[PDB]
Amino acid sequence: MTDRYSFSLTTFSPSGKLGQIDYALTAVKQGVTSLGIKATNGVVIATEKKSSSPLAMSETLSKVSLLTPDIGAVYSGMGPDYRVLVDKSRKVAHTSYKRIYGEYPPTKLLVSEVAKIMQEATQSGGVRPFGVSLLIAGHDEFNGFSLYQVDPSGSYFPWKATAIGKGSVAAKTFLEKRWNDELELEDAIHIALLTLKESVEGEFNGDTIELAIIGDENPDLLGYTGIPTDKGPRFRKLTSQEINDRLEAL
Amino acid sequence: TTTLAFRFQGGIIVAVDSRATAGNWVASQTVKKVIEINPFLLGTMAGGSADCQFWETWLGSQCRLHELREKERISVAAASKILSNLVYQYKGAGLSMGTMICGYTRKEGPTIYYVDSDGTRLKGDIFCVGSGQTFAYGVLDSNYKWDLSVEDALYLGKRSILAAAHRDAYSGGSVNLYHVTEDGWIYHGNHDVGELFWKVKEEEGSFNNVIG
Amino acid sequence: GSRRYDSRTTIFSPEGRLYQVEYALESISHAGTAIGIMASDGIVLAAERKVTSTLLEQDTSTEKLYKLNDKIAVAVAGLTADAEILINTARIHAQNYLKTYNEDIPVEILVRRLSDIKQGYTQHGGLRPFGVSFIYAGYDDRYGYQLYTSNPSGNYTGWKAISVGANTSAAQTLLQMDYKDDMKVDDAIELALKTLSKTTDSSALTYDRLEFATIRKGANDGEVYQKIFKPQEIKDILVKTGIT
Amino acid sequence: NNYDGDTVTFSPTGRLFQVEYALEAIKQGSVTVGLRSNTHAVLVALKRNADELSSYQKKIIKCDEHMGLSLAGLAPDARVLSNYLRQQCNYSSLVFNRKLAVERAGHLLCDKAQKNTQSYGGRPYGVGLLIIGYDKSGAHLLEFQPSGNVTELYGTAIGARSQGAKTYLERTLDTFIKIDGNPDELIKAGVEAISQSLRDESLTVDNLSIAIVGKDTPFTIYDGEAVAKYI
Amino acid sequence: QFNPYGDNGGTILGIAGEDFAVLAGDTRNITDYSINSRYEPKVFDCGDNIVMSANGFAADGDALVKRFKNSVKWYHFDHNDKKLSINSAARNIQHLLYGKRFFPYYVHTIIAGLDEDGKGAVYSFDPVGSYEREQCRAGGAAASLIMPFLDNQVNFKNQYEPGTNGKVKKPLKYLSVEEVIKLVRDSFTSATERHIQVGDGLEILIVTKDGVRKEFYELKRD
Amino acid sequence: TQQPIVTGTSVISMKYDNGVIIAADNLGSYGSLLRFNGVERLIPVGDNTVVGISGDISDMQHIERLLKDLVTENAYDNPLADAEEALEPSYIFEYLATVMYQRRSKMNPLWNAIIVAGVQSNGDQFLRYVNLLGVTYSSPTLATGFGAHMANPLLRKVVDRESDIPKTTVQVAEEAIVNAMRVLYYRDARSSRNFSLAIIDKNTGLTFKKNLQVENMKWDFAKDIKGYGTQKI
Amino acid sequence: GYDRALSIFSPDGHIFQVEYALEAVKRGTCAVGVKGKNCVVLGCERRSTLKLQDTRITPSKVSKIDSHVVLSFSGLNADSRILIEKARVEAQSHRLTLEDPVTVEYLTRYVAGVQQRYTQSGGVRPFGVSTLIAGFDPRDDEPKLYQTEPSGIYSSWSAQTIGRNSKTVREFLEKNYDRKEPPATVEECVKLTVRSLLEVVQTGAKNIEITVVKPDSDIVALSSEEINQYVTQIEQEKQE
Amino acid sequence: DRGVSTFSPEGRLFQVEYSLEAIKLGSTAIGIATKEGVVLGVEKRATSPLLESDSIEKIVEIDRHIGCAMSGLTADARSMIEHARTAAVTHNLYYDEDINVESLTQSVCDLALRFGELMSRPFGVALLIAGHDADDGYQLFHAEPSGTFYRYNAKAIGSGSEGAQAELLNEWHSSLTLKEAELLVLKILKQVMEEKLDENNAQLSCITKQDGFKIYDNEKTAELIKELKEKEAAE
Ligand SMILES: *[B]([O])([O])[C]([C][C]([C])[C])[N]C(=O)[C]([C]C1=[C][C]=[C][C]=[C]1)[N]C(=O)C1=[C]N=[C][C]=N1
Ligand SMILES: [Mg+2]
Repeated sequence: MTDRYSFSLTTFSPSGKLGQIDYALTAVKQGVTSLGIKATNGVVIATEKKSSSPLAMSETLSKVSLLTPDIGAVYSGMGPDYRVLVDKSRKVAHTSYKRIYGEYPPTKLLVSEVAKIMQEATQSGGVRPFGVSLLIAGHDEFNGFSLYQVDPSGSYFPWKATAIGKGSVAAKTFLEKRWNDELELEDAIHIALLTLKESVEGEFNGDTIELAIIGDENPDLLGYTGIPTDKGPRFRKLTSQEINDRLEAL
Repeated sequence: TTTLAFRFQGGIIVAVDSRATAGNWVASQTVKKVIEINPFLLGTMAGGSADCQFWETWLGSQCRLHELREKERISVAAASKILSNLVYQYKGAGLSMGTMICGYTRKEGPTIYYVDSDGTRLKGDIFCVGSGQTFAYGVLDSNYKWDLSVEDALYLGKRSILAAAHRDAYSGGSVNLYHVTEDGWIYHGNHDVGELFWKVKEEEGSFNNVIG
Repeated sequence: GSRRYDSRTTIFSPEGRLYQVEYALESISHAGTAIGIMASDGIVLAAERKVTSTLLEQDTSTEKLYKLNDKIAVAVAGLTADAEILINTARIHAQNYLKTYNEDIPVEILVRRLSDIKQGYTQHGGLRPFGVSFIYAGYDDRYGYQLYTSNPSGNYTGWKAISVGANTSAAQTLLQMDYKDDMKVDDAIELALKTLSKTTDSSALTYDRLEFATIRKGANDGEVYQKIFKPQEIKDILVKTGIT
Repeated sequence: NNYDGDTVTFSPTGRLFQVEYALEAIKQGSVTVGLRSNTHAVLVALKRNADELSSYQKKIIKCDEHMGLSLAGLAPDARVLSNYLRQQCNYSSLVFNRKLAVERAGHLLCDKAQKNTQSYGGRPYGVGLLIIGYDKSGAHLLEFQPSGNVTELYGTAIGARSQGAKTYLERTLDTFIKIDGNPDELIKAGVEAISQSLRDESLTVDNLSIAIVGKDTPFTIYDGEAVAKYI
Repeated sequence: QFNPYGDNGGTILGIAGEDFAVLAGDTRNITDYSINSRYEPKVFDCGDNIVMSANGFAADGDALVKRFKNSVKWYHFDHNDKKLSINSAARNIQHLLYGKRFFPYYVHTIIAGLDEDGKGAVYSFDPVGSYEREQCRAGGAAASLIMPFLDNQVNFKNQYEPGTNGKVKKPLKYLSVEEVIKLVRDSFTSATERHIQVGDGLEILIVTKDGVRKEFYELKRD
Repeated sequence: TQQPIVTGTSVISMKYDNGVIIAADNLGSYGSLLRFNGVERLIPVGDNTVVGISGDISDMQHIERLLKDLVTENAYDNPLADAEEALEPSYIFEYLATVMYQRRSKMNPLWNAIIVAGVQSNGDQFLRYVNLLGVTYSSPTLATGFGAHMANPLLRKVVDRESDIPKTTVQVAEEAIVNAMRVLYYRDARSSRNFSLAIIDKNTGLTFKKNLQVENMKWDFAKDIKGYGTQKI
Repeated sequence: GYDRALSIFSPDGHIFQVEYALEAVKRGTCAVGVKGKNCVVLGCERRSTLKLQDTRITPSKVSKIDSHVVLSFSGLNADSRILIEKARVEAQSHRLTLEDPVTVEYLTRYVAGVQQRYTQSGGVRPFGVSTLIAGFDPRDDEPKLYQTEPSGIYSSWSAQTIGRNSKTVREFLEKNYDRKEPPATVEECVKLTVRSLLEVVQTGAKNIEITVVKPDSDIVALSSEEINQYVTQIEQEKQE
Repeated sequence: DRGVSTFSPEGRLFQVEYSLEAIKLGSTAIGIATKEGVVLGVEKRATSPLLESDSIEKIVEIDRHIGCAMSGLTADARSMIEHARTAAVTHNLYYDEDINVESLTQSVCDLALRFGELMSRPFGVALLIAGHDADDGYQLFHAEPSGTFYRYNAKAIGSGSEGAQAELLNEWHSSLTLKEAELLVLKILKQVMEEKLDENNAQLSCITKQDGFKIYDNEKTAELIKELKEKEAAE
């Protein structure tokens, strides 16, 4: 046995292209549409819960995931690759930061750590790149609210708003017309629901849409009282009912 | 053990005793405390017999490999440093050595290095090593000159070991003499102390304390 | 076994070229142009971001210009992810040197170290090389202001003015034409922006498509200041030099 | 064809070509004969020279006081395998105060050769061996193939033109098995057997190599004028 | 605490003649004040006309002899059945012993045989591998009782010629195999009387160009 | 390095004209506490060997498993496992001796004293000792622990040297062994009355006797003994 | 680890990776070495395709391995740094253990050994570099000049050139260098080295580097003006 | 591609067979064994007149009683020589004696097949190992990259080998003197060499029991060349 693939499976072609990264991006293109919008007092990330079967319980499959109390992530592309990245991202937030500085990492640095993991799958021996693009929304004290995209290459860019996957080209055009620097969080959620309806074919409701926000601190979700400086997580996943309420004012 | 070596006009004199002890028990009176590393290099032995033997015949293998590779006689400096660097690796483990590496080359001339199991490496003109080193030092320091004849130098070395053989309980047996010149070392015989003492006493007029 | 699938990234062509290095350089030629210009009283780093969007958060964005320490900075051309791996290694090397000798690392020593790492990926390990070219802008008390470049081959060279990435052939000709030895930073700022303005594949050069930085002894008395320009500050210098 | 690049690849008909190619190296090797009675076991080997100035390549290797073999094929591979046998015979003696059984020695060689046929990177051994020995169950003769297959026989031959000697032994089976307490006659039968594999060349004094082991006979090799008696 | 060493007593004696060599040793094996065996062979024929004994801690002694016998076997395999000369065996044993310099074989080793000129040879080792060719050597428990006797009766030490009074030494005339065996037997008889770990039996191995011969003699069993 | 916890006392043995006898009591002591009263310390290997073990019982049980495993391993690919290529006493001993010395050399000994008694293929008697130090020796009589001090003197009166072995019958030898076991019961404070005895004969094979007891003991004279000197009542 | 055998034999008995490494040397800028009676001179080509270069800080072609030995090269620049570093470490290691600086032959033998090791080690490619190693042994006034190549073979040369158009300058040296009477002075030796490069270089401006090594650790690099004076004098004699 | 340790359909290792081709391209080396000693000679083959020919070291000392000549990719030989020298000295350390020439050769040949995917390829050089010991007297061995070694009375390796071997076939007899062998090596080298043989482009050496292994001076060889010319003109 032994892993005898100690050589790179991603290499430069004569034209200067990294084939496996390009093909990984193609896999992301086929993936279901997800988006992110940044407001003045918050960030929203959203995607469609494309259920593989009506017998399947789609609540058990979480496309939008908490990484830290103030950082969340959503994807487009290969779900399993995303799942293991979330596991690694959650762990690296502790090992390379919280166990050193006694606090959670700021969004940009956690993004940087995730990017590093995705870059190494693009150069290390005997592995293919991750077949996902991530959208990471988060808040921290000194940088405020922020939204980042991370690609299979490991490259990451900050966005005011953006979309990835199936209908990203049309969705990004839709967001360019609607976005401004004076949006409140509720306005961003409204725009997110409008933008997402265009790329969805079938049912469009709280049970087929997954949507989370980075907003105000939630002391009701903290789990304990007695420490003034601990005010609760800014990440909150919207309920099926909370989504449907905003679909009536749509 | 008493071993000495000193530089002079005619090259180097090396003189050693022959006794080996385990406590008060005299284990051997016929020990070869000088090793012929090659036709030009000598090593003296003091402390642990095995340690000195093993690592100095090993030194001869390293010196041979040097001159096979470099097509040139190894220097006394380089040879002595191979041994000192080796024992330094083993420092703390319990090696027990006190050695003189003696040789003659064109670039160096006659050269002596004191090498030690604590890692000490010293170049010098005169060295005495062993339990009876202090006794040998007395005779040497009072009679040493640069302008000694090969004949007189050889005797001084012989006499200095004899002095120590008498007083030091852990030295004795016999005296092995070597003379090192440009053209290699030259052995100058085994001299039994049991005969040498009475000879020197009579001829030299020394040891008037002892009755003969 | 596994041999079947091995690309063999570290081999010579019949002509004596390293396939992967050459192809990595081809990759870099499509990256945004980065320019470095060295003057008597400082160094300029200018770089073009690649086809951006209006929804990109520019003020918190960094893809071209990175800080290695207080005295040394780099401009990137190639894969950003690959560059960040090397940048973090370089930042550590500078700190190791500072801890060991209690002096800031000389620019060349840092450049040589990163270049040696790149070289390793071309000779052993069977891995693909880093698709990155750097422009190093730095200062130390031996050689003063210095410009270097390194590429995926691990080869590095010193410069008075240099470009990497896209349209270097056109860019280098323009720099070679207008550069003079007694030039000053303010003049070099203008030269860098004028060169990008002519070589750019975009319709017009604007503040949102640029990253800019200066290393000046324009710091209060005998010391050196790094200035990573803000979006508004790039907009002002574009008006000052008369490009917008 | 497409399935002979390495040892880790079966062909569509279930063949291992690298093993078969290793088997071919034996057929190119010089002839050697093995045979036994109930009291003694004999090896006879035709040695091969490079030219007239050269020496004749040695074919027989001693493994223990009671065991040894003859080779045909890649000689360095025989050195590796004989070295392994020397160690295994020696482990048996040091640890268990026990002379290694010839049958068990064959089992150990089989398993060592097998590992080289199932793993990537390595290669099969390119040599065939004839092991003779005398242990607690009398005289023995083994034939080792680098496929891993080991076989206990009354007599056999391997190498180029070995089929002639093998047929002769198949006829003489009832005669030579009965040659008990007579080493010289058992060797004669072995020399007569190997002679059925000769063409153009004949058995000379520096050409012939003979070895014997038996009841009260340690494994000993005969070369030079010591085999002139049998020419 | 566990003590990995022990003392099995015993005594050995090697004497080199002009064209022969003997290596003798008592057959008693002990711990503390008990006898383990009255006949436990201690001197071994190792092949190539070499005899060996490793006296002291028997477990280390058996291990060393076993490993040397093994070294002789592999010397034949690796160097075309070449005879291992006594000087070469001695150097080989130095490396076996020094290999465990920091966890020594707690034994006094002696080998005997003939050198390459056919003359008698005895070599003596300490536990960590220092060695030297010798004409005479006793090892083990009663070595201190035997060696002085051998200095006097083999090398004629402190003996002079009558009438000259100390001027002329007693000449060093050679000793026959019959003469040496007499001195060996008297050495062990004397050692048995005054040393509690010596007795039961004496086994002598004699080495000549013809091969290795054995002789056994009873010793007092108290 | 450890210390022995649950321990077994003397193992005694001797050669006779046609074979060997070995014996050991059935006690497993825990210091001065006579904890376990049904411990078998003679372990047969095939029908030609018996291994007697003293010292640490946990290590004994480990050795017992090694010997059980040795028989299994010898049978593998061995058509003559019950004939010419069966395990010999000399093979079994040398194996144990190798293990004992290797373990002492790693400073982690099997805290035991072992006697391997058996008969070889050619009918020769085998009797050899090995202990935690890897020390080995052979003798017409062998004993461990207290047996060495008390049994050997009695057994050496029957077979004093090699030439006494053919003159010693199995009845005389067994009698001597049984007497020695009684003496050890009188005088060893870590012994028991119950013991096992094994005879390996070249003609009648292996006879393994369990649940033997020390009998014909002299205690009556105790009634006359009063005080420690001057006391009369 | 990556163990792949990259340097292997071909049916005609060639190791192509080693031979392709020589092609990389053929591409490299020309380097020349000439030894006089009491000196050695190392000449090096600088391709003038690169102007706007900073010549103060740009890696110089000739590298000091110790105070008495220098190393120039032709081929891959990045590869040469690895050899130079190893050589410099070995030079200090030799002083530390032998208490004497390396001989020029020893240093060459080491560098050549490294180059050879990379031709039969798994996972690595050969160095695309040939070197000229020059200097003076300790306490010796005899000039030394050696050459190495990717295969690992090395040898001593009265005069030698490597790199692009080295065939032409070797042609020049073979007719112009007399063994019975080598360049007696520093001037004569430098002049012959500049002359040889002028057969290939193009312009005699900043395209020629010259480094003179003399006995007892006396090493100096000539400046542009000093070299320019040789260039001037050579062509003025040629106009005849 | 294909394994480095792959067998061909004929039952030969591809890489070993290819390394033999590299040895055929190497410069000629000749060895002749006599009862008075063994002579070793090589073609230096300098690629240019500016190359100082005395720096070409294709004959090498392993020990005082063993010498060695090489042919093929001579850079590969350095680690083989280093191993040989170490083996020779190490054996003297362990056994206080000279090592047998065959045992030395066997040790060198053990390295040969230590290649795979250990070193990445076989050695591209053949060796002629000549020496003397007390047991088997004067000996000459031919060590290949296959791991095989043959003893020879005389042997030629390199580019002019089969032509030289045929010449050695006729000329060698068991009563050759050392002087006769020296001239014989010079004669055959001169025959197969491209350039004209002289003391600068050819080198001689020998191993005798008394003096051990000696590489001949260019002055000493020059006389033997002059002695050769005269004796060939004598008939
Ligand atoms: B000398 O006295 O140092 C001597 C030199 C040695 C090379 C033979 N050493 C010994 O005699 C030592 C003991 C000792 C005594 C005094 C100072 C230091 C050491 N003895 C041994 O090495 C020895 C003893 N018995 C047998 C073998 N070796
Ligand atoms: Mg007594």
